Amino acid sequence: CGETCTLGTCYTQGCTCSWPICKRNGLPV
Repeated sequence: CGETCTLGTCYTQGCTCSWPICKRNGLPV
């Protein structure tokens, strides 16, 4: 995802807020 949910949210849909980072299906893409 690259993005981070330091706040607890993600800007990229489909990506889960795995604080601090956003992961996608278990992948920091």
